Amino acid sequence: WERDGAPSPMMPNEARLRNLTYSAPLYVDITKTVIKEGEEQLQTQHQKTFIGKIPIMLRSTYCLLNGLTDRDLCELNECPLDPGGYFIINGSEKVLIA
Amino acid sequence: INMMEYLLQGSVLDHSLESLIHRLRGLCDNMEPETFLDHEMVFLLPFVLRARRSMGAPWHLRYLGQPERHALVRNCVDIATSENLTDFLMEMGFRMDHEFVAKGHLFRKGIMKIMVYKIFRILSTEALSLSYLVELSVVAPAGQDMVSDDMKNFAEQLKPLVHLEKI
Amino acid sequence: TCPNHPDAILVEDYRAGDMICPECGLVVGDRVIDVGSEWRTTMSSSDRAMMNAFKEITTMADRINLPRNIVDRTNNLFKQVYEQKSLKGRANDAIASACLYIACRQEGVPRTFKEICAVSRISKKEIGRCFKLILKALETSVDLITTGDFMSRFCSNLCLPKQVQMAATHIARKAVELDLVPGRSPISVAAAAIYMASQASAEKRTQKEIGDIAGVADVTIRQSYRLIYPRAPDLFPTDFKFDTPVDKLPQL
Amino acid sequence: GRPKLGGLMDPRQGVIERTGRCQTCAGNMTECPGHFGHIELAKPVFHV
Amino acid sequence: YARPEWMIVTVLPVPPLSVRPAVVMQGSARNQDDLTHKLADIVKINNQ
Amino acid sequence: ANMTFAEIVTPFNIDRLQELVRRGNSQYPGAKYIIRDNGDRIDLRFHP
Amino acid sequence: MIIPVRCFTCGKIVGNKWEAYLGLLQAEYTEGDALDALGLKRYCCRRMLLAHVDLIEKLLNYAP
Amino acid sequence: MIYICGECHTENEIKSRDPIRCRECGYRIMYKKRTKRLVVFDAR
Amino acid sequence: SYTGYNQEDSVIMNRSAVDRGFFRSVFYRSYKEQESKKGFDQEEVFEKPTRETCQGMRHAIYDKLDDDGLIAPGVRVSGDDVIIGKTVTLPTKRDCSTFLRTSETGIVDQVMVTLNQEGYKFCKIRVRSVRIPQ
Amino acid sequence: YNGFTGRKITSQIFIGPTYYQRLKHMVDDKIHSRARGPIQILNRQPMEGRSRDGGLRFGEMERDCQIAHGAAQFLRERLFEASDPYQVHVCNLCGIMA
Ligand SMILES: [Zn+2]
Ligand SMILES: [Zn+2]
Ligand SMILES: [Zn+2]
Ligand SMILES: [Zn+2]
Ligand SMILES: [Zn+2]
Repeated sequence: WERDGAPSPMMPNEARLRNLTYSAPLYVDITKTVIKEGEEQLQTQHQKTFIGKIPIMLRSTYCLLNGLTDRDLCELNECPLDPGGYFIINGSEKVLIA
Repeated sequence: INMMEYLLQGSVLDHSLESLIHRLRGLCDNMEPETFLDHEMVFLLPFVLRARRSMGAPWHLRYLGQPERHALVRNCVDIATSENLTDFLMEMGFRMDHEFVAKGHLFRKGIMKIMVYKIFRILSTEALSLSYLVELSVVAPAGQDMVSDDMKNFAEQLKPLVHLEKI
Repeated sequence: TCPNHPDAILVEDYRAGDMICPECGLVVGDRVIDVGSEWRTTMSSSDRAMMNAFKEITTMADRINLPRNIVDRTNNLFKQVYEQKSLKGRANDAIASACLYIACRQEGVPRTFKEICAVSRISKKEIGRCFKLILKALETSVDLITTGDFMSRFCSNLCLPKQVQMAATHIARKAVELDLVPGRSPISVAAAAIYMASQASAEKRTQKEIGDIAGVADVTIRQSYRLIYPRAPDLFPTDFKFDTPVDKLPQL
Repeated sequence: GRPKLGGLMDPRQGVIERTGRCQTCAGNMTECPGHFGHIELAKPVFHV
Repeated sequence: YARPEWMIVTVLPVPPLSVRPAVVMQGSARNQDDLTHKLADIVKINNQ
Repeated sequence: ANMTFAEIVTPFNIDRLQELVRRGNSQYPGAKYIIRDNGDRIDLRFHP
Repeated sequence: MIIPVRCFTCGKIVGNKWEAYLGLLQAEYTEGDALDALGLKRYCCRRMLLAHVDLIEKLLNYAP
Repeated sequence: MIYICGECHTENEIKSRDPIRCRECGYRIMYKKRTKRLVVFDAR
Repeated sequence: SYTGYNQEDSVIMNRSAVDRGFFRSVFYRSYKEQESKKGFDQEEVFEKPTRETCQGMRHAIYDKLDDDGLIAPGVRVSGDDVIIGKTVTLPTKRDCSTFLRTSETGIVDQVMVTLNQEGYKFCKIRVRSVRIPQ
Repeated sequence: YNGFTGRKITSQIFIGPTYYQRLKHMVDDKIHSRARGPIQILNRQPMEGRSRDGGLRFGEMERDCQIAHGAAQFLRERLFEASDPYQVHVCNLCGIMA
């Protein structure tokens, strides 16, 4: 999200350069049912309530560089040989050691 | 090379002087002192400058900085200049506020100099003060405490007639 | 403070951390400069309330993904207002929301009062009142909002193309210049311009959609759009690819 | 905004700023070893 | 050299500035040492 | 060049140390500081 | 990244033979036969072409 | 003060007060253009 | 065992080969500097300071920096050189500029300016230094 | 053949192509010296400033080595004169200084 509030896809190279966190918004469907004791219950469903952001491992199924051909990666300034498998937190490539 | 002076002043009554001149002449080494008549000015742009003419020597000007021990010392750079300086400093932009001629006699020493004189105000010479003034101006590059100490001994010799201190 | 040099500026040194007279080289101070720092190479009630306000500000900012710089400006504004204490009678939550709005305005990415209310439990009326009081207390001012301020966010949330966003921005700016919408709120004018551009482009958005994102009633959008509709060809950019011709734009 | 006598940053106790000298021993930051102060306790206090 | 009564704290020594020198951070914001903060605490409590 | 050894000036080495001082810190071998009998330190590069 | 101008060992000009070497490989020459045709007799020179990796070709795929 | 957009490679003048952003691209990563001052390299 | 200079896990290298680029390398070092307007009146701004405007500065020359306080690419930088000129307003403005490693002596490779995750302006400067085997 | 003289080397050398690697450890990044450099605030002891001139730690093992050597003057120099020399005025009657 830019300072003006306009969302835009975040490329991993952009995250690395701008010290951003490669994270994906997370939404939950939440059903709230209120029983007033008046013999009627009101059920309202909030669709896709934002609950936070999850850092995304690069080259995973949920990364922007998923299923992209080597030419597309080159156009995005990403090494096709780069295996991914790490997270970009504040622009720092973090790898989770097993 | 720049030198800062050691000077400190005092005044002497008229009747007193007749004893002082003989006192100073005998005490220090010299022959037949000279009466020095000079016409001094002061120039302000703050950078107070003093240009002195003496009645065929060239116009000698001197600057004294702000004072920096038993002595009064301020950085001084004295430079001899040829004639037609006054108009030169007019084209500089300096302005002359007052000018006074000084009359009297000066006696020397190994390094230090004694000059006894009275300040004359100009309009036409008038005696600003009835008593002369005496100082012990000493010029020495890279001033050190040793030079100032020697003045203390000499001043103590002259203490009885006139007691002088820096101001 | 070179002893032989009255009023001498001593140059700092990084090799030894000392200040040295430049004209003689005398070392005044041995290791006095501390090059390591010089060269960069039980809680009180008031403080607890301030901390709670900061936490609320961070929550509200993250709700709409506001940057940490705006958050910090909001924190500073809240500190100033809270210590000034002219708003001590007002809720800390309302003060925080108004400070967040003022911080957005000062940073040049204003959010509508409705947008701030959507993330704050405080109502729009209370937020506006606290905003006025905060402006008076700070003796400062905020630049008047313009239609172009909200175009980026509104178009991005509506997922409109960049060309459509440019067309909407140009339409709103030209309408304001021509004075076709006197007194109308900038948000309403921007919503009407966005509706015009969307209807003239392939990506068509309903009045309800635009009102939902912009915080403006479809009726208000209708009024503004009706005011700008007669001169739509004049308002539209010259090099705009009209999927729907300007003549055939919806009339309402 | 200036050192005050009887305060924690007492100028007597030593040098405050690097380009300064304390009033007690007239020594700069490097030369001055620092001088102790004292606090009178209205009630005697145990030593841990 | 050591009297038992001296073990009780009646006058509290105050370390010189050199022991607990004031630090500068974020410009000219003088960051007083932990010793300075504690000495402020004892000073306030003693005055009270 | 960074490291230095303080040699005491003697008539035996007066000329050699004078030459080293003249060379100064700029060109190795040279000197970095001169300490007078007063104990004061003079920076050669600052004062050429 | 790019073929060295000179053989590191003996200094023979080797920077003008990369394109010809690739052309021979396309023309179905074995690597040794292509090196012999190019005239690289010393194994020090043959190593230059045999072990070279032309990363510049892929580096050019990124827009300037 | 000329800056090159990191996406579209467009030069644009930018002052010390205005925000750093491409004039037409909208891209927020900028690269300073190479200095006019000429640097000498020994071909060693 | 040619001359004994390769003894005890040591190596003798061909100077001519090294001259011909043998095992020659680049060392890229990236410096990141952010300007933060955090504080009541404590703001940081990228700009080339002046020896008199700021509360205090250094003998290091600031001529390398540009009007924006950033060193342009292609400029040789050695020790005691300012690559980023920052000023933090005093609660004058104190000099908050950043220097390089004294040993390091390279050329400014790439200077980029952007907004970090916090929205504050910051610059990343990549300095390139050529390491010939020695 | 010997390069200096051109004479055949009596033993026949084993020479051939081998794959070598240049490690990141360069002497340029490791060389550092300290000679009358900056010191910290409280300890008045050496600390690296604007360079790699933080000095070297004269540890307990080095202290014991110099003790075994018997170089008392050098040990005193290293621990006192080189690190943080200092002098204080102390009263003879009462040991506490003033
Ligand atoms: Zn000096
Ligand atoms: Zn003291
Ligand atoms: Zn070869
Ligand atoms: Zn662009
Ligand atoms: Zn005693």
